[PDB]
Amino acid sequence: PNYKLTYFNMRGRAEIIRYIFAYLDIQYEDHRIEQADWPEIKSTLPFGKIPILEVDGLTLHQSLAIARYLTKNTDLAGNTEMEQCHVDAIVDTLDDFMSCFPWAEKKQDVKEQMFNELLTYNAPHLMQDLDTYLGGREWLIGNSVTWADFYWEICSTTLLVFKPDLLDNHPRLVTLRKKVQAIPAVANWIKRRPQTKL
Amino acid sequence: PNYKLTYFNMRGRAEIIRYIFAYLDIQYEDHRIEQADWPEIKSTLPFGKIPILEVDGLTLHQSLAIARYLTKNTDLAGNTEMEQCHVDAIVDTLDDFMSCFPWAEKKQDVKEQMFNELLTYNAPHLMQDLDTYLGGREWLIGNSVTWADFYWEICSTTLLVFKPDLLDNHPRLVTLRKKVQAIPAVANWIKRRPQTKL
Ligand SMILES: Cc1cc(-c2csc(Nc3ccc(C(=O)O)c(O)c3)n2)ccc1F
Ligand SMILES: N[C@@H](CCC(=O)N[C@@H](CS)C(=O)NCC(=O)O)C(=O)O
Ligand SMILES: N[C@@H](CCC(=O)N[C@@H](CS)C(=O)NCC(=O)O)C(=O)O
Ligand SMILES: [Mg+2]
Repeated sequence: PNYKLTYFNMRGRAEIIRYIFAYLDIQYEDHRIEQADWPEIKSTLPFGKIPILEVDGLTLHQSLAIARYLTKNTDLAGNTEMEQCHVDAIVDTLDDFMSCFPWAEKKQDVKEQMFNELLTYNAPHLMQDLDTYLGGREWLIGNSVTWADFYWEICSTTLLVFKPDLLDNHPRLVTLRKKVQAIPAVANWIKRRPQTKL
Repeated sequence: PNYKLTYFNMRGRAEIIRYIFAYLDIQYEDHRIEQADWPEIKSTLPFGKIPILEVDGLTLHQSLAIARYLTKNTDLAGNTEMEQCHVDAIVDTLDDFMSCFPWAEKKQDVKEQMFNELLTYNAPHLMQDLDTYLGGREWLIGNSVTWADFYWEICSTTLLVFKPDLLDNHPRLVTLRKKVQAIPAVANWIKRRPQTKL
């Protein structure tokens, strides 16, 4: 099909979709917009939020709804319906946590203090839960990579910009990041993609 | 398949699972806990949150992850792969809004204020987005009912406890709510369920 992804020049909420396209070797236009193109584009959107994906002219929204859509009937989705559920559950747990950050906060001091609170308390807690859930197993769910592993590497990459020692006491989670990053299609993508802070 | 649902004595985030169990005529233990028994159960969980659903001795988590799992290969799922994406997208839109509420805020003044703000400033815009999106169609997605329709009815039901006039300018959305409420299995559950505020 013909696919067109629209988001800011940023990893953010679009990146999970970018990894999926890359891993599944699906071609798409990676359209990145600047703030100036936003009000213009926003008003055409049924819900006014990005990312959105247009597939043969039909517009789709919600990053995770779209990511799930793309992994349908592939091994990335989870091998059984039970695994697919654990994949969905791990993905929302991580997403619920990232949504806790005041990404849009205009007051720099408030933003800093809130980030520090979340990274000092909530983050190490969530990290112990993920570490224990993963155990000494290879991937978060089942015995092959799923887009939950993808989401983990993506969410952690962003949290590490702000608290670089976040995984210093979690070697098993660092190992998971490296396994994901080393998947050839993902390793390729990570090298080609635009460099942006978020 | 034995099913045991654990959550507080309220509709809250467990309700979507309850509507699905009813619609599909599946029997389950509807376990409702008191706040004082929570800490002991929370400590035993992989991710320390409810609802959770136990099936055959495995604890699933994330209300939507679970809802999506129970509706897989059922008529409550979208009818096409794309429709399944729209079902997911609408559920996440509704969920992103409900998640903004400080449900567990101890400071009553701060809580009331955040509630007033969201209900007064944000809720109306969501109702506009949803009303336009529904348009003149019979259900949110496609030609038949999906669990997105259930989630709409569930979210709108709790928003209406706080802002009864929310849908005065949205008759098509009240017609949709009434439509969901009229589904025999849903109607039965609505009449039968414990009557709680939230
Ligand atoms: C449909 C839907 C419902 C809710 C919801 C209503 S009450 C609650 N949780 C609460 C409320 C109060 C308390 C409490 O303080 O005891 C608590 O622990 C949890 N959550 C949230 C999102 C959503 F999409
Ligand atoms: N849960 C949604 C979040 C979408 C969202 O809030 N997108 C942001 C960009 S990260 C946005 O458009 N906000 C700016 C605006 O609404 O103008 C998703 O994952 O797609
Ligand atoms: N996105 C999650 C939210 C889960 C959640 O935060 N549940 C709340 C109650 S609604 C909870 O377990 N709160 C008690 C606590 O966090 O200790 C879901 O849909 O299940
Ligand atoms: Mg969500």
